[PDB]
Amino acid sequence: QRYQPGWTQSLVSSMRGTLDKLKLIKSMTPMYLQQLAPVELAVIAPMLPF
Amino acid sequence: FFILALALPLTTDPCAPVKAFMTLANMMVGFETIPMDNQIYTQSRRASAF
Repeated sequence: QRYQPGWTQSLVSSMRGTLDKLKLIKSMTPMYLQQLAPVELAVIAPMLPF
Repeated sequence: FFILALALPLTTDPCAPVKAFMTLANMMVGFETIPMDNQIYTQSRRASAF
């Protein structure tokens, strides 16, 4: 309430739209990190030189 | 979604209504959720698969 008065009404709506799209973007990366990537790290790890 | 919803009820495919519902269900992923049957035919499958 004490920050939006500095902005025009239309810009607020657009800002609301951009954030909403970022929330629901069909990015597969977070799935990869939770299910697949650890398996790959476990597989590779013993063959490391260090 | 408009085009598919209008076009579907004319085909002879018995599984047409399920596809009609899955279309909107797919487009709603992340906005609204529903309980599906298993992990394979989840809410994000192509509606044409059913």
